Amino acid sequence: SMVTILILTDNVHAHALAVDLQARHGDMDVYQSPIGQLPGVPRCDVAERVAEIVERYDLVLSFHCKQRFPAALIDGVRCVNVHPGFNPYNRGWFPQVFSIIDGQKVGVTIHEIDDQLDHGPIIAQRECAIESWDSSGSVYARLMDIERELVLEHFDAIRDGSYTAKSPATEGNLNLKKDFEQLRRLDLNERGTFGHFLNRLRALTHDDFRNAWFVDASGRKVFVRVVLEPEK
Amino acid sequence: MVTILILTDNVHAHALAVDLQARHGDMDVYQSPIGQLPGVPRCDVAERVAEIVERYDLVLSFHCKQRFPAALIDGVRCVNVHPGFNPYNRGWFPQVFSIIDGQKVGVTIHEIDDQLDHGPIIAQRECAIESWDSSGSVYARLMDIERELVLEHFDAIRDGSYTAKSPATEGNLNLKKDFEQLRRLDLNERGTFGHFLNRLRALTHDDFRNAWFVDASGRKVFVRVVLEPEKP
Ligand SMILES: O=c1ccn([C@@H]2O[C@H](COP(=O)(O)OP(=O)(O)O)[C@@H](O)[C@H]2O)c(=O)[nH]1
Ligand SMILES: O=c1ccn([C@@H]2O[C@H](COP(=O)(O)OP(=O)(O)O)[C@@H](O)[C@H]2O)c(=O)[nH]1
Ligand SMILES: [Cl-]
Repeated sequence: SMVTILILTDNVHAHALAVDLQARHGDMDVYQSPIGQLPGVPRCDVAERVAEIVERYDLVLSFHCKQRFPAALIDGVRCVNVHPGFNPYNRGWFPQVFSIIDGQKVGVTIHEIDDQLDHGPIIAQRECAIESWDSSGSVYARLMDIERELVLEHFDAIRDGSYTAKSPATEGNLNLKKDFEQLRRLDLNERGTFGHFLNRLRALTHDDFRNAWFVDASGRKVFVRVVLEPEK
Repeated sequence: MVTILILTDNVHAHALAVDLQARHGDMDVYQSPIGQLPGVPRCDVAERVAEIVERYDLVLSFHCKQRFPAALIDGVRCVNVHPGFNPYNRGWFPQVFSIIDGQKVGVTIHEIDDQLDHGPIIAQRECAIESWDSSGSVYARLMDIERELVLEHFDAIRDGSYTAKSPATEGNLNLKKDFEQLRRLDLNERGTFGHFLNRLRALTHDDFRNAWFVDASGRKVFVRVVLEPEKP
């Protein structure tokens, strides 16, 4: 416990996991970002507190981070992120949405932070299979389980720094919030295969979220989501 | 005064028949030899023609899918209630086919001749198909329309005092095989998004596992869609 850890996440599941990690480890603080929406969780404005953070902490561990860390922070203290995609494929926003569409792997990756988003030396990663009946929702739920097991399994090694991280072979691709937003509008005139349309719908089905929509002939907006059930 | 035989295998029509029995009273309610209503007696119409003609003044069927023997038609006045808008998508599950082809759907009360859902129309009422409708949601409305249309015209149907008009054209007829064919989704089929979306909503009826495909690993997967219009 000579290792003093700062945990940063705006994600509700990662936060719950951070709380368990706290019970287990002890010398550990949990914050969210200035724009995070977790109720009752204090906020570190990382961009301003670089000095405090470096002096005060031995390791900064973030979950699902979307902003880049300032170079000075990356230098002054060991920074690690947990991303719920399989780097370097579909880095950035909502990896399993884009993976359902393009067929690239999804999973959870624990990695050292550099100046680019979801980039740089990989500590560990597990792939998550995408079944033909999976929606974004069902995959995401599995990813959160994988994340919990992966992080818990490797916590000691992350804490102690007893790993050798390996950079991915290639740069992969990056998706941003705009990219998800563009997927949401369904163009009723677009041509494609049924499989293509079906993937589109399931990639945009996540429990109750009203993601996919079209505007009908009379100007009414209609929300679409899909239900896929494999036989017993 | 007028003794009615009601024939239906449909659960909603049966309930409606039970109410009509409470009103008119000189009326028996049966199902067919292959119907599945719990505890409802069965007329094997094909073999009881002489008895039916003798015993009854009107045979009123709901959602009939088998053709009446010519002997019965000539021997007693036969009227059918069909949950389609004759002559369009006569036969099986009209709104399923109507959602896909854009023809009108509704409820038609008509005289029975030698062909299925054919012969002089007594009364009919159209049901609008909204862009967010599924087969399930249309069908619920069809069952309400059927109730209202039948209660409105009951005395006249009972009386025999209506005018009836033959439809101008033959229309089209859909059979169980046709519905069965629709169910199989071909993931390589090309079309517009709107087309595919109509196909899925057409095959969505509450919990029915209608639409299906077989994935690469040989696993059968059922598909339904959930459409929700914004608050008007
Ligand atoms: O408007 C949204 C926001 C999120 N999600 C889904 O919910 C998951 C959780 O995203 P969240 O914003 O909770 O945080 P992240 O997973 O990016 O940390 C995402 O992967 C999306 O699949 C969605 O369907 N619509
Ligand atoms: O295997 C089935 C059977 C019925 N239905 C739906 O349920 C409605 C009523 O079916 P029913 O068997 O009661 O036939 P009906 O008496 O209306 O001809 C149909 O129009 C279909 O929309 C379905 O989707 N799949
Ligand atoms: Cl490795």
